Amino acid sequence: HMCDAFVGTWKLVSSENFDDYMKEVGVGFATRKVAGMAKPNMIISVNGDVITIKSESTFKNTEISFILGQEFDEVTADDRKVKSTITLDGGVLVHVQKWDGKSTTIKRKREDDKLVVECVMKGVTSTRVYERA
Ligand SMILES: CC1=CC(=O)NS(=O)(=O)N1Cc1ccc(Cl)c(Cl)c1
Repeated sequence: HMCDAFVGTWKLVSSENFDDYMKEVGVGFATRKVAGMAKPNMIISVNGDVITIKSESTFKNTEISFILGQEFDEVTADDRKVKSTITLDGGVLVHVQKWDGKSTTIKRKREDDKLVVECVMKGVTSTRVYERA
């Protein structure tokens, strides 16, 4: 029951500062433009200890499955090869990606009827708000 309130299909309804976040991460111009246009659906499911998060968009479909606290290798939508660990901290899913001596953190939180995604790279934060599909 660890992630019950996250489970479901979620659609992006607003974004702030995502271009800047992508710049800070090192994403190039053409990928930023196409990726920034996307309105993904985020599909979260749980089977036993295994959490699966899919992102489906016109840019790039991704899928990760993981156990909390157990590092895994992830190829991101922008084609970074990262080492990821996802933990629950006070009811927030905290997803850390490490690559090339860099780190970024994506937090997913349930707030009211929304799922709020906060993406941080150094001093740059992007906030993306999803609603149930
Ligand atoms: C971080 C993030 C938040 C989200 O809510 N949806 S998303 O856009 O698929 N995404 C992954 C991502 C997509 C594209 C790029 Cl270019 C980068 Cl760096 C990351």
